[PDB]
Amino acid sequence: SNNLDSKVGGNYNYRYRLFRKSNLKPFERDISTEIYQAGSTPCNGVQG
Amino acid sequence: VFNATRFASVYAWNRKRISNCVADYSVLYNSASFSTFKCYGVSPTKLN
Repeated sequence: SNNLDSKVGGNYNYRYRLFRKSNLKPFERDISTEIYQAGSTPCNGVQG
Repeated sequence: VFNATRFASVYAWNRKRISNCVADYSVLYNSASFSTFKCYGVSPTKLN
């Protein structure tokens, strides 16, 4: 659809989950935005 | 290593090759013996 969906510098109507603490099961929709914790530093629900 | 008495100079900075042993980085992380500790690409828990 590049001739259509592509808008200027970006299209924000389509978003994705970049990081997750575990693997999501098939046929399941998880909208949780909870901050992903890669290391041992506590995230406290915020970036860091 | 970081608690050793003397170090090499910066321009002379020394690289010690260490291999074939076991090490626990979770205790060194919780030992509170360091001023600053940061990892890139691998968390301190994943090291063990």
